[PDB]
Amino acid sequence: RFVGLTNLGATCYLASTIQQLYMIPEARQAVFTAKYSEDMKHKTTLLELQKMFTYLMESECKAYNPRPFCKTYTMDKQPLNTGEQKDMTEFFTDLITKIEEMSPELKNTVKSLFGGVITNNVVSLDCEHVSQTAEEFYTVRCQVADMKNIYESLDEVTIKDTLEGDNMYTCSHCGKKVRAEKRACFKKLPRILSFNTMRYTFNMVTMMKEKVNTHFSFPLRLDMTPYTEDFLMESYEYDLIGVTVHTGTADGGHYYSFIRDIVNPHAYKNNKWYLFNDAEVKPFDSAQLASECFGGEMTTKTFMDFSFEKTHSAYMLFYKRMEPEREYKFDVSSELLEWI
Ligand SMILES: [Zn+2]
Repeated sequence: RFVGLTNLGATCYLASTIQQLYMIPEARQAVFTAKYSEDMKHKTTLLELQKMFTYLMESECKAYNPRPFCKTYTMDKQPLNTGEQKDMTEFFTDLITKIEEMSPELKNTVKSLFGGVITNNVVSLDCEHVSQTAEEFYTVRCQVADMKNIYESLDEVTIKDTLEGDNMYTCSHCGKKVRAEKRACFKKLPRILSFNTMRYTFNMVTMMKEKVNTHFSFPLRLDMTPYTEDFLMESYEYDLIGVTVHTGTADGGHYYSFIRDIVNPHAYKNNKWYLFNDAEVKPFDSAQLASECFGGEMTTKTFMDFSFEKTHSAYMLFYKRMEPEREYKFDVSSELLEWI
């Protein structure tokens, strides 16, 4: 049905990343049909990702052992350590950027599928000059602390701040100190929008990072129009297709994934979801997304109620752009079909 990925030690973050990539048809097919070139920058990683995807699609087993892929993977220091819990957002961004660097073809596919452009504007209120700079992204960081839902988070990402009094902007054109309005807006949005729902605050008394477990909701249907460049200064509506959940603390936490099957049509109409948790994959009742992903308090019996905040909650949200109008053909190379 669906194949898991064996945890090699502390590789929760890898399994969540590869499975969500695998379940995005456009990404699965671009990996299978990738064009190799003799002097390409991540050649072995490509082959091992092709094999992983091939194994996930065609293996009769229950789990792939991603050890060959890890042993070819380099992030900052040369090897990828099997027993260190990497940040999932960082790994997702690292992999996607590797794929982008493989070839011009893949860079174009990746920038369209996962990439977007933020514009940072500053509008002077005391001269005619404007400044605007572009910022590319693959994920959008969304503050969860003191926010009730992802719209309030995006209101904060997109907040118009005015530089005044002591914080006066210096216009580079006329060299004057000026009041100005500074604002971030989305100029281009990817087909697959990824949000890192960030629950960590720096307690600068402990000098440590602490997880926020308050309630934070997000909808199945999201309208990005009010955050777009046109609105502030192709469809903008999205459907939720996956949630990477983090449970525990920053230190000793773990990741697992609720993912929608958008590959299988006569099952996509039935809104079938699955829980991908290392080597174990099983169907998920998506009516339970709020319970499993929104955080906030729950109660249990101790006889009296005992109340605590859930330590499991959304870590990354995956949204797919709505398209007005398939059964997918994946072209695994003949040689890989031989291997599997
Ligand atoms: Zn000026």
